[PDB]
Amino acid sequence: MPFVNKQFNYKDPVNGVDIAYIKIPNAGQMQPVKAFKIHNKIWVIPERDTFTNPEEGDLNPPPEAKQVPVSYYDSTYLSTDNEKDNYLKGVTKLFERIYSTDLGRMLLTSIVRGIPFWGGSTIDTELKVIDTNCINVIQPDGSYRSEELNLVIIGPSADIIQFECKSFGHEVLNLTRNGYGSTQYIRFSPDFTFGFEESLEVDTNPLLGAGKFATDPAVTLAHELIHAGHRLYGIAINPNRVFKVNTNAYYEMSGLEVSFEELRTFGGHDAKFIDSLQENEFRLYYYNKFKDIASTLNKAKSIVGTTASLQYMKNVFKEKYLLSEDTSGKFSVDKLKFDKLYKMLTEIYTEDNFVKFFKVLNRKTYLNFDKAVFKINIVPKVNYTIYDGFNLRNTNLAANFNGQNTEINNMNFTKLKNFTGLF
Amino acid sequence: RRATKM
Ligand SMILES: [Zn+2]
Repeated sequence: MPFVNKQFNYKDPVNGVDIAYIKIPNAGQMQPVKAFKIHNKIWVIPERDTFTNPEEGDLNPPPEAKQVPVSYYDSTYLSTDNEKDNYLKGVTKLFERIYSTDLGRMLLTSIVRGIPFWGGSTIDTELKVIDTNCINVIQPDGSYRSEELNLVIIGPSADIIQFECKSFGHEVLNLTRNGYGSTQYIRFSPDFTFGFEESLEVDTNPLLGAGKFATDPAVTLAHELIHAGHRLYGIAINPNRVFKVNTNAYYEMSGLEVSFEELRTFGGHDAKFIDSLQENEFRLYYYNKFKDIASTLNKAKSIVGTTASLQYMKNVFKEKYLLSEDTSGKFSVDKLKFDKLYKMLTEIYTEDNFVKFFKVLNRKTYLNFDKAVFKINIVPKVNYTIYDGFNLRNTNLAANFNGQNTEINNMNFTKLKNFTGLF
Repeated sequence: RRATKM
Protein backbone atom coordinates (compact mmCIF):
# COMPACT_ATOMS: atom_id res chain seq x y z
CA MET A 1 0.00 0.00 0.00
CA PRO A 2 1.13 3.58 -0.77
CA PHE A 3 2.05 6.18 1.86
CA VAL A 4 -0.32 8.64 0.17
CA ASN A 5 -3.59 6.86 -0.65
CA LYS A 6 -4.97 9.65 -2.84
CA GLN A 7 -3.37 11.26 -5.88
CA PHE A 8 -4.34 14.86 -5.17
CA ASN A 9 -4.63 17.48 -7.92
CA TYR A 10 -4.09 21.07 -6.79
CA LYS A 11 -7.45 22.11 -8.24
CA ASP A 12 -9.44 19.42 -6.40
CA PRO A 13 -12.28 21.13 -4.46
CA VAL A 14 -11.71 21.80 -0.75
CA ASN A 15 -13.57 19.51 1.64
CA GLY A 16 -12.52 20.88 5.00
CA VAL A 17 -10.87 17.59 5.98
CA ASP A 18 -7.82 16.67 3.89
CA ILE A 19 -8.09 19.46 1.30
CA ALA A 20 -8.67 22.79 3.02
CA TYR A 21 -7.76 26.42 3.59
CA ILE A 22 -5.70 26.77 6.74
CA LYS A 23 -3.77 29.22 8.91
CA ILE A 24 -0.62 28.48 10.89
CA PRO A 25 0.27 29.75 14.41
CA ASN A 26 2.83 32.36 13.36
CA ALA A 27 1.71 34.72 16.15
CA GLY A 28 0.83 37.08 13.31
CA GLN A 29 -1.76 37.70 10.59
CA MET A 30 -2.10 35.87 7.27
CA GLN A 31 -4.71 35.00 4.67
CA PRO A 32 -5.63 31.29 4.62
CA VAL A 33 -3.67 29.06 2.23
CA LYS A 34 -4.79 25.87 0.48
CA ALA A 35 -3.24 22.75 2.02
CA PHE A 36 -3.37 18.97 1.56
CA LYS A 37 -3.22 16.29 4.25
CA ILE A 38 -1.32 13.46 2.55
CA HIS A 39 -1.08 11.08 5.52
CA ASN A 40 -2.04 10.95 9.21
CA LYS A 41 -0.29 13.91 10.94
CA ILE A 42 1.37 15.19 7.73
CA TRP A 43 0.38 18.16 5.54
CA VAL A 44 1.76 19.80 2.39
CA ILE A 45 1.35 23.54 1.65
CA PRO A 46 2.29 24.35 -1.99
CA GLU A 47 3.26 27.97 -1.22
CA ARG A 48 6.52 29.86 -0.78
CA ASP A 49 7.12 30.20 2.97
CA THR A 50 6.44 33.83 3.89
CA PHE A 51 4.61 32.71 7.04
CA THR A 52 6.85 31.01 9.63
CA ASN A 53 9.08 34.09 9.86
CA PRO A 54 7.56 37.59 9.54
CA GLU A 55 10.97 39.03 8.71
CA GLU A 56 11.18 36.75 5.67
CA GLY A 57 8.06 37.65 3.71
CA ASP A 58 9.82 39.32 0.78
CA LEU A 59 10.63 37.00 -2.13
CA ASN A 60 12.29 39.77 -4.16
CA PRO A 61 16.10 39.47 -4.49
CA PRO A 62 18.30 42.30 -3.14
CA PRO A 63 20.71 44.10 -5.51
CA GLU A 64 23.20 41.97 -7.46
CA ALA A 65 26.15 43.03 -5.29
CA LYS A 66 24.38 41.90 -2.11
CA GLN A 67 23.54 38.25 -2.78
CA VAL A 68 25.27 35.35 -1.01
CA PRO A 69 27.41 33.04 -3.22
CA VAL A 70 25.45 29.85 -2.56
CA SER A 71 21.88 31.05 -3.05
CA TYR A 72 19.26 31.27 -5.80
CA TYR A 73 16.38 33.72 -6.13
CA ASP A 74 13.25 33.71 -8.32
CA SER A 75 10.29 35.58 -6.87
CA THR A 76 7.96 33.97 -9.42
CA TYR A 77 8.65 30.32 -8.59
CA LEU A 78 5.61 28.48 -7.21
CA SER A 79 3.12 31.27 -7.92
CA THR A 80 0.87 29.54 -10.47
CA ASP A 81 -1.66 26.71 -10.08
CA ASN A 82 0.22 24.52 -12.57
CA GLU A 83 3.41 24.85 -10.52
CA LYS A 84 1.56 24.11 -7.30
CA ASP A 85 0.03 21.00 -8.86
CA ASN A 86 3.47 19.79 -9.97
CA TYR A 87 4.92 20.64 -6.54
CA LEU A 88 2.26 18.57 -4.76
CA LYS A 89 2.78 15.60 -7.10
CA GLY A 90 6.57 15.82 -6.82
CA VAL A 91 6.55 15.90 -3.02
CA THR A 92 4.08 13.00 -2.95
CA LYS A 93 6.28 10.94 -5.28
CA LEU A 94 9.32 11.52 -3.07
CA PHE A 95 7.42 10.39 0.04
CA GLU A 96 6.54 7.19 -1.86
CA ARG A 97 10.15 6.60 -2.93
CA ILE A 98 11.24 7.06 0.69
CA TYR A 99 8.43 4.85 2.04
CA SER A 100 9.28 2.10 -0.49
CA THR A 101 12.53 1.41 1.38
CA ASP A 102 12.67 -0.35 4.74
CA LEU A 103 14.66 2.54 6.23
CA GLY A 104 12.18 5.09 4.88
CA ARG A 105 9.22 3.16 6.27
CA MET A 106 10.96 3.06 9.65
CA LEU A 107 11.70 6.81 9.67
CA LEU A 108 8.22 7.86 8.57
CA THR A 109 6.65 5.54 11.14
CA SER A 110 8.77 7.17 13.87
CA ILE A 111 7.72 10.62 12.65
CA VAL A 112 3.99 9.83 12.74
CA ARG A 113 4.30 8.43 16.28
CA GLY A 114 6.29 11.47 17.40
CA ILE A 115 3.34 13.60 18.51
CA PRO A 116 4.55 16.83 20.22
CA PHE A 117 4.14 16.51 23.99
CA TRP A 118 1.15 18.08 25.74
CA GLY A 119 3.12 20.33 28.08
CA GLY A 120 1.33 23.63 27.66
CA SER A 121 -0.56 23.65 30.97
CA THR A 122 0.63 25.81 33.86
CA ILE A 123 -0.58 23.33 36.50
CA ASP A 124 1.15 19.95 36.78
CA THR A 125 -2.14 18.17 37.54
CA GLU A 126 -3.42 18.30 33.95
CA LEU A 127 -2.06 17.81 30.44
CA LYS A 128 -2.68 20.51 27.84
CA VAL A 129 -1.69 20.77 24.18
CA ILE A 130 0.58 23.59 23.00
CA ASP A 131 -1.36 25.50 20.32
CA THR A 132 1.73 26.18 18.20
CA ASN A 133 1.81 22.45 17.45
CA CYS A 134 -1.54 22.85 15.67
CA ILE A 135 -2.98 24.52 12.58
CA ASN A 136 -6.40 26.12 12.16
CA VAL A 137 -8.50 24.42 9.51
CA ILE A 138 -11.48 26.14 7.91
CA GLN A 139 -14.43 23.74 8.13
CA PRO A 140 -17.28 23.44 5.58
CA ASP A 141 -19.37 25.85 7.66
CA GLY A 142 -16.68 28.53 7.55
CA SER A 143 -15.58 28.10 11.15
CA TYR A 144 -12.06 27.20 12.27
CA ARG A 145 -11.10 24.02 14.10
CA SER A 146 -7.75 23.30 15.75
CA GLU A 147 -5.88 20.23 14.52
CA GLU A 148 -2.65 18.82 15.93
CA LEU A 149 -0.05 17.77 13.35
CA ASN A 150 3.58 16.63 13.33
CA LEU A 151 4.91 17.72 9.96
CA VAL A 152 4.33 20.27 7.21
CA ILE A 153 6.21 20.42 3.91
CA ILE A 154 6.16 23.97 2.52
CA GLY A 155 7.92 25.78 -0.31
CA PRO A 156 11.16 27.71 0.29
CA SER A 157 11.28 31.35 1.32
CA ALA A 158 13.21 34.00 -0.68
CA ASP A 159 16.37 31.90 -1.11
CA ILE A 160 15.00 28.91 -3.05
CA ILE A 161 17.85 26.55 -2.22
CA GLN A 162 17.94 27.13 1.54
CA PHE A 163 16.05 23.98 2.56
CA GLU A 164 15.67 23.51 6.32
CA CYS A 165 13.56 22.29 9.22
CA LYS A 166 11.74 25.09 11.09
CA SER A 167 9.44 25.22 14.12
CA PHE A 168 7.73 27.65 16.48
CA GLY A 169 9.44 28.16 19.81
CA HIS A 170 8.06 28.57 23.30
CA GLU A 171 8.38 31.47 25.72
CA VAL A 172 10.27 29.32 28.23
CA LEU A 173 10.57 25.78 26.87
CA ASN A 174 13.17 24.68 24.32
CA LEU A 175 10.79 22.23 22.65
CA THR A 176 13.29 20.74 20.18
CA ARG A 177 15.83 20.12 22.95
CA ASN A 178 13.81 19.22 26.07
CA GLY A 179 12.28 15.97 24.84
CA TYR A 180 8.88 17.59 24.21
CA GLY A 181 9.04 18.05 20.46
CA SER A 182 7.18 20.51 18.25
CA THR A 183 5.48 20.62 14.85
CA GLN A 184 8.12 20.74 12.12
CA TYR A 185 7.92 22.88 8.98
CA ILE A 186 10.30 21.77 6.22
CA ARG A 187 11.12 24.34 3.53
CA PHE A 188 11.74 22.17 0.45
CA SER A 189 11.30 21.97 -3.33
CA PRO A 190 11.21 18.89 -5.62
CA ASP A 191 11.66 21.17 -8.65
CA PHE A 192 15.40 21.76 -8.28
CA THR A 193 18.40 19.70 -7.32
CA PHE A 194 22.13 20.13 -6.87
CA GLY A 195 25.30 19.00 -8.53
CA PHE A 196 28.25 17.35 -6.87
CA GLU A 197 31.52 15.86 -8.08
CA GLU A 198 32.38 12.15 -8.29
CA SER A 199 35.98 12.64 -7.10
CA LEU A 200 36.35 13.44 -3.39
CA GLU A 201 39.36 15.73 -3.86
CA VAL A 202 37.31 17.74 -6.37
CA ASP A 203 34.01 17.77 -4.46
CA THR A 204 35.71 19.12 -1.33
CA ASN A 205 37.60 21.82 -3.26
CA PRO A 206 35.94 25.25 -3.84
CA LEU A 207 37.76 25.88 -7.13
CA LEU A 208 37.12 22.64 -9.05
CA GLY A 209 34.22 20.97 -10.82
CA ALA A 210 31.01 22.08 -12.49
CA GLY A 211 28.68 19.56 -10.84
CA LYS A 212 28.61 16.54 -13.16
CA PHE A 213 26.29 14.36 -11.07
CA ALA A 214 22.90 15.37 -9.72
CA THR A 215 21.75 14.68 -6.17
CA ASP A 216 18.61 12.51 -6.01
CA PRO A 217 15.98 14.80 -4.40
CA ALA A 218 14.69 11.86 -2.33
CA VAL A 219 17.95 11.96 -0.37
CA THR A 220 17.62 15.72 0.13
CA LEU A 221 14.12 15.35 1.55
CA ALA A 222 15.18 12.39 3.72
CA HIS A 223 17.91 14.60 5.20
CA GLU A 224 15.32 17.12 6.39
CA LEU A 225 13.00 14.34 7.60
CA ILE A 226 15.88 13.06 9.77
CA HIS A 227 16.21 16.51 11.37
CA ALA A 228 12.43 16.50 11.86
CA GLY A 229 12.72 13.18 13.64
CA HIS A 230 15.26 14.59 16.10
CA ARG A 231 13.17 17.69 16.68
CA LEU A 232 9.84 15.86 17.13
CA TYR A 233 11.41 13.75 19.90
CA GLY A 234 13.08 16.83 21.38
CA ILE A 235 16.63 15.52 21.05
CA ALA A 236 18.12 17.97 18.54
CA ILE A 237 21.63 19.16 19.41
CA ASN A 238 21.91 22.85 20.29
CA PRO A 239 23.20 24.68 17.19
CA ASN A 240 25.80 26.42 19.36
CA ARG A 241 27.58 23.07 19.69
CA VAL A 242 29.81 22.97 16.63
CA PHE A 243 32.86 21.34 15.10
CA LYS A 244 35.57 23.84 14.22
CA VAL A 245 36.45 22.13 10.94
CA ASN A 246 40.19 21.49 10.87
CA THR A 247 40.14 18.75 8.22
CA ASN A 248 39.68 21.03 5.21
CA ALA A 249 42.15 23.83 4.50
CA TYR A 250 39.51 25.87 2.66
CA TYR A 251 37.02 25.61 5.52
CA GLU A 252 39.80 26.56 7.93
CA MET A 253 40.79 29.78 6.15
CA SER A 254 37.14 30.81 6.40
CA GLY A 255 36.86 29.79 10.05
CA LEU A 256 33.70 27.87 9.22
CA GLU A 257 32.14 25.84 12.02
CA VAL A 258 29.60 23.08 11.32
CA SER A 259 26.99 22.11 13.92
CA PHE A 260 27.06 18.67 15.51
CA GLU A 261 23.39 18.34 14.55
CA GLU A 262 24.33 18.42 10.85
CA LEU A 263 27.25 15.98 11.20
CA ARG A 264 25.00 13.55 13.09
CA THR A 265 22.32 13.82 10.42
CA PHE A 266 24.70 13.09 7.56
CA GLY A 267 26.17 10.15 9.47
CA GLY A 268 28.97 8.00 8.10
CA HIS A 269 32.44 9.31 8.91
CA ASP A 270 31.03 12.80 9.55
CA ALA A 271 29.35 11.58 12.74
CA LYS A 272 32.75 10.56 14.11
CA PHE A 273 33.84 14.19 14.53
CA ILE A 274 31.61 14.16 17.62
CA ASP A 275 33.84 12.57 20.29
CA SER A 276 32.74 9.86 22.73
CA LEU A 277 32.66 12.14 25.78
CA GLN A 278 30.40 14.73 24.17
CA GLU A 279 28.32 11.90 22.72
CA ASN A 280 27.76 10.54 26.23
CA GLU A 281 27.04 14.04 27.53
CA PHE A 282 24.15 14.51 25.11
CA ARG A 283 22.79 11.00 25.63
CA LEU A 284 22.57 11.45 29.40
CA TYR A 285 21.16 14.96 28.98
CA TYR A 286 18.23 13.72 26.89
CA TYR A 287 17.77 10.71 29.16
CA ASN A 288 17.17 13.20 31.98
CA LYS A 289 14.68 15.05 29.76
CA PHE A 290 12.67 11.89 29.08
CA LYS A 291 12.72 11.36 32.86
CA ASP A 292 11.24 14.80 33.53
CA ILE A 293 8.49 14.01 31.03
CA ALA A 294 7.79 10.82 32.97
CA SER A 295 7.56 12.76 36.24
CA THR A 296 5.26 15.36 34.67
CA LEU A 297 3.04 12.58 33.33
CA ASN A 298 2.72 11.06 36.81
CA LYS A 299 1.68 14.32 38.46
CA ALA A 300 -1.01 14.64 35.79
CA LYS A 301 -4.54 13.90 37.01
CA SER A 302 -6.86 15.41 34.40
CA ILE A 303 -6.85 16.34 30.72
CA VAL A 304 -7.76 19.62 29.02
CA GLY A 305 -10.25 19.47 26.17
CA THR A 306 -12.58 16.71 24.98
CA THR A 307 -10.84 15.62 21.78
CA ALA A 308 -9.15 12.65 23.45
CA SER A 309 -9.24 10.93 26.84
CA LEU A 310 -6.44 11.25 29.41
CA GLN A 311 -6.07 7.46 29.26
CA TYR A 312 -5.60 7.76 25.51
CA MET A 313 -3.00 10.53 25.67
CA LYS A 314 -1.04 9.11 28.61
CA ASN A 315 -0.81 5.96 26.49
CA VAL A 316 0.05 7.80 23.26
CA PHE A 317 3.13 9.24 24.94
CA LYS A 318 3.96 5.91 26.56
CA GLU A 319 4.26 4.56 23.03
CA LYS A 320 6.15 7.59 21.70
CA TYR A 321 8.79 7.59 24.42
CA LEU A 322 8.53 3.82 24.97
CA LEU A 323 8.19 4.32 28.72
CA SER A 324 7.60 1.58 31.27
CA GLU A 325 4.72 1.34 33.74
CA ASP A 326 4.75 -0.34 37.16
CA THR A 327 1.92 -1.96 39.12
CA SER A 328 0.72 1.37 40.54
CA GLY A 329 0.70 2.70 36.98
CA LYS A 330 3.59 5.11 37.48
CA PHE A 331 5.75 5.81 34.41
CA SER A 332 9.53 5.40 34.19
CA VAL A 333 12.27 5.55 31.56
CA ASP A 334 14.11 2.29 30.85
CA LYS A 335 17.81 2.64 29.98
CA LEU A 336 17.88 -0.10 27.33
CA LYS A 337 14.74 1.18 25.63
CA PHE A 338 15.90 4.79 25.75
CA ASP A 339 19.30 3.92 24.28
CA LYS A 340 17.65 1.87 21.54
CA LEU A 341 15.25 4.66 20.54
CA TYR A 342 17.88 7.38 20.79
CA LYS A 343 20.24 5.29 18.63
CA MET A 344 17.53 4.56 16.06
CA LEU A 345 16.74 8.28 15.63
CA THR A 346 20.37 9.44 15.60
CA GLU A 347 22.44 6.61 14.07
CA ILE A 348 20.10 4.48 11.99
CA TYR A 349 18.29 7.36 10.29
CA THR A 350 21.13 9.17 8.47
CA GLU A 351 21.73 10.58 4.99
CA ASP A 352 24.53 8.08 4.37
CA ASN A 353 22.27 5.10 5.12
CA PHE A 354 19.52 6.37 2.80
CA VAL A 355 22.07 6.54 -0.01
CA LYS A 356 22.68 2.82 0.49
CA PHE A 357 18.96 2.05 0.26
CA PHE A 358 18.33 4.18 -2.82
CA LYS A 359 21.43 2.83 -4.60
CA VAL A 360 22.41 6.29 -5.83
CA LEU A 361 25.60 8.35 -6.05
CA ASN A 362 25.72 11.19 -3.49
CA ARG A 363 28.16 13.53 -1.74
CA LYS A 364 30.46 11.51 0.54
CA THR A 365 30.55 14.17 3.25
CA TYR A 366 28.66 17.26 4.42
CA LEU A 367 32.02 19.05 4.53
CA ASN A 368 32.25 19.80 0.81
CA PHE A 369 31.47 22.68 -1.57
CA ASP A 370 28.32 23.21 -3.65
CA LYS A 371 28.82 23.15 -7.43
CA ALA A 372 25.55 24.08 -9.12
CA VAL A 373 21.76 24.17 -9.03
CA PHE A 374 19.62 22.51 -11.73
CA LYS A 375 15.95 22.79 -12.66
CA ILE A 376 14.31 19.34 -12.92
CA ASN A 377 10.89 17.69 -13.31
CA ILE A 378 10.46 14.37 -11.55
CA VAL A 379 6.72 14.02 -12.10
CA PRO A 380 6.76 12.32 -15.54
CA LYS A 381 7.51 8.59 -15.18
CA VAL A 382 9.73 8.77 -18.26
CA ASN A 383 11.96 11.06 -16.17
CA TYR A 384 11.92 9.65 -12.65
CA THR A 385 10.23 6.81 -10.77
CA ILE A 386 9.46 5.79 -7.21
CA TYR A 387 11.57 2.66 -7.67
CA ASP A 388 14.62 3.89 -9.61
CA GLY A 389 14.74 7.66 -9.26
CA PHE A 390 16.59 8.91 -12.39
CA ASN A 391 18.37 5.60 -13.05
CA LEU A 392 15.54 3.95 -15.00
CA ARG A 393 15.79 0.16 -15.29
CA ASN A 394 15.96 -1.44 -18.74
CA THR A 395 17.27 1.76 -20.33
CA ASN A 396 20.71 3.27 -20.94
CA LEU A 397 20.25 5.14 -17.64
CA ALA A 398 20.02 1.98 -15.52
CA ALA A 399 23.71 1.36 -14.89
CA ASN A 400 26.59 3.38 -13.46
CA PHE A 401 24.21 6.05 -12.14
CA ASN A 402 23.79 7.21 -15.75
CA GLY A 403 20.45 8.80 -14.85
CA GLN A 404 22.17 11.10 -12.36
CA ASN A 405 24.93 11.87 -14.88
CA THR A 406 23.85 15.32 -16.12
CA GLU A 407 26.05 14.93 -19.17
CA ILE A 408 24.49 11.63 -20.31
CA ASN A 409 20.92 12.36 -19.17
CA ASN A 410 21.16 16.02 -20.16
CA MET A 411 17.49 16.35 -21.14
CA ASN A 412 16.50 16.05 -17.47
CA PHE A 413 18.66 18.90 -16.17
CA THR A 414 18.91 22.63 -16.88
CA LYS A 415 21.78 24.33 -15.04
CA LEU A 416 20.63 27.61 -13.51
CA LYS A 417 23.73 28.73 -11.62
CA ASN A 418 27.36 27.72 -11.06
CA PHE A 419 28.87 28.12 -7.59
CA THR A 420 32.44 26.98 -8.25
CA GLY A 421 35.06 29.72 -8.19
CA LEU A 422 32.72 32.18 -6.48
CA PHE A 423 33.59 31.30 -2.88
CA ARG B 1 19.71 22.24 6.56
CA ARG B 2 20.72 21.18 3.05
CA ALA B 3 24.25 22.51 3.42
CA THR B 4 26.62 24.93 5.11
CA LYS B 5 27.23 28.40 3.70
CA MET B 6 29.52 26.60 1.22
ZN1 LIG C 1 20.75 19.66 7.66
